[PDB]
Amino acid sequence: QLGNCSVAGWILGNPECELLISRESWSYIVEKPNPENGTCYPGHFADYEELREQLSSVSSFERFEIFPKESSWPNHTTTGVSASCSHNGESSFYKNLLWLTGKNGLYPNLSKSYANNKEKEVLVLWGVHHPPNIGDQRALYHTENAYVSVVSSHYSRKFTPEIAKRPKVRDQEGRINYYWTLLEPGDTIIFEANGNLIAPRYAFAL
Amino acid sequence: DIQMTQSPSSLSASVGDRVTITCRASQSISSYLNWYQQKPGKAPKLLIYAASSLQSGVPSRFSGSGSGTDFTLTISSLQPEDFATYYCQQSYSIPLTFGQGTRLEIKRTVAAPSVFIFPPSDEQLKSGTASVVCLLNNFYPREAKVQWKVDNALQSGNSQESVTEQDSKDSTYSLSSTLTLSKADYEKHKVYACEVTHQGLSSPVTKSFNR
Amino acid sequence: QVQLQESGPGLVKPSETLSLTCTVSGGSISSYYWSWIRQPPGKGLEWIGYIYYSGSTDYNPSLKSRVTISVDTSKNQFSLKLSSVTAADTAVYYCARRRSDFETVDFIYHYMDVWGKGTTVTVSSASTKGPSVFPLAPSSKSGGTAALGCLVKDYFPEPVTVSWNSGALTSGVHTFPAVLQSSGLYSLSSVVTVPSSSLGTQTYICNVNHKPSNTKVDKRVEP
Ligand SMILES: *[C@@H]1O[C@H](CO)[C@@H](O)[C@H](O)[C@H]1NC(C)=O
Ligand SMILES: *[C@@H]1O[C@H](CO)[C@@H](O)[C@H](O)[C@H]1NC(C)=O
Ligand SMILES: *[C@H]1O[C@H](CO)[C@@H](O)[C@H](O)[C@H]1NC(C)=O
Repeated sequence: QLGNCSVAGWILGNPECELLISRESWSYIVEKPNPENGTCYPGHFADYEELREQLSSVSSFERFEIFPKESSWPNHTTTGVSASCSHNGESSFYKNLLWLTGKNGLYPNLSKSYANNKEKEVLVLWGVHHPPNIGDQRALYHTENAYVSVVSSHYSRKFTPEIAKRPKVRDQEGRINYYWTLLEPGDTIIFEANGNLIAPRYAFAL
Repeated sequence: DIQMTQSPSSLSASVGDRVTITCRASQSISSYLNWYQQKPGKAPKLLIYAASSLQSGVPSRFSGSGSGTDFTLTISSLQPEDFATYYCQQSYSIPLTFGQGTRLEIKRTVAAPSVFIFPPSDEQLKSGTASVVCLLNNFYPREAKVQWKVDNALQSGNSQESVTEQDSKDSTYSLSSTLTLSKADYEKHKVYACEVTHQGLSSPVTKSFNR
Repeated sequence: QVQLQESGPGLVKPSETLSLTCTVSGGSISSYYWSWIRQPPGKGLEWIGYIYYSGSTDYNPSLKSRVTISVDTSKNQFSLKLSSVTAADTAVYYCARRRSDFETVDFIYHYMDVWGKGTTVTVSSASTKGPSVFPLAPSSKSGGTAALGCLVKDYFPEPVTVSWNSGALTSGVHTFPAVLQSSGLYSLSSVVTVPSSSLGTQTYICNVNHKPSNTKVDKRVEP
């Protein structure tokens, strides 16, 4: 049961999506015909339908912190929030993602990796920020030429995020594109970046 | 592309007063306006960024407000140090334009100048030119008349004056009047006088020397 | 902690090129915009352009053809070059840091927070000339106040710096704005009011510095 939230909203961590008792059981989810709370920050969720179908029928579920805020990101700023993902008249963000930006005027090249040791496959989501102007790009990630590299044994993307001013949606001209994969046991997923990576915080083992 | 217009061009306010100056953008810029304070001979100093955010190190008596096209810089309690030219600047787009500036002058009580005269020096006279300097020190207001007279004749076209910028502590002015003569013409005469008239002086003050 | 200092010649011949350098101390060129601003005498501020630490430039359209801003991470410096200079380019030139800042990523703004001291550049076909300094001696004067001074005369170009007693004496000192004489040379007077008693219990020496001619002369001022 998702109430006013979509699968996107529930699985990404929309603050207005307070479905947190989770569970391991339904076969079917639930949605409204036109859910109001999904991707609060505008952008494109890659393979949405495919996720909804693969997310139908879960026998065992749990939400765990794949990259914990306090220990995983020492060289970067993790406080990024938006007035588009607002919770109680107060700018917030996705609960299962982290908006990494610069700390002390730098964005150092990062390299993070998670080895699946849960016997079962873990659902990993992330994002890539596409700023509306080069100024925001420079202000946030301290480079003009960013790369985001998500690599596993069944998935391999080499992102080159581009500046584009898009029509204002939810008061924003910038976009965060949403991506996901299923990580099989024994496999290890490696994130590498120098900007624009909305990093995963919580994943899902099903 | 964005032109910036400040108002007023100049203003005089007293110590303790609340002074407000306005900046206007030709087209909207939202909150992308900065305020600067420039004191004479110093570089511009950042006061408020993002239209309303006070820069660290700046007194809290400075406040910025506004959005869109119309902005205001406010000094809650004017202090004599606050004598400066104030500029607005847009940070909205290239080519980063400044306002034309507002000159804030401090209004204070009338203060009569102290008058001094300095005959040319033998060192200078040896080179064959004579500067006679008259000093008016620490006066208010700025308006002052300084008339040279050599041998009881009133001079014209051979004196040039300079004035200091308003003092950061006592809000006073100081002026120099310099009479420039050839060594020849200087020795041809004897009595040199500086007559000063000012609001603070009930009757004009004359300082003189003979040589 | 971070400080900027403009360096370069004060005098530049017409049609030739103005070259200014800014030096960064207390911090590094890493991740900031580095800009040049100028101000003609009595004439408000004009933005020239900036350079981002990665090399990217943005210039004022009115100067785009003549201006080259460069950055040198190797030496904590960035430079300005302005080609084919005319009397309209006579101004005080400032280097400054333009930094990006934000309280939440939804609102990202810039501002120029760190400024150099400004360097004065005159475009003239005239030669530099050091000033001649002459004493303004006190006499039967005044209460108990005495005014003495120094006449800094016939120098080019601007500016001169004058201190009293190697900077120990500051209170009561007035150094007037220079005046441009018909000769094309500048002249200014520097005065100080001291207790009349001090005229014998103290020595007074004006220190005059004119950098464009490497002139550094003192003058004793006695009754
Ligand atoms: C932080 O950056 C340093 C740079 O040497 C690197 O060694 C370290 O692994 C980074 N910390 C992480 C991985 O969070
Ligand atoms: C969720 O939807 C409700 C109504 O449809 C809306 O008021 C709210 O702004 C949305 N969530 C966010 C991002 O604030
Ligand atoms: C969600 O439902 C409707 C939109 O269908 C909205 O008007 C209502 O205020 C919301 N209620 C909740 C659960 O926040």
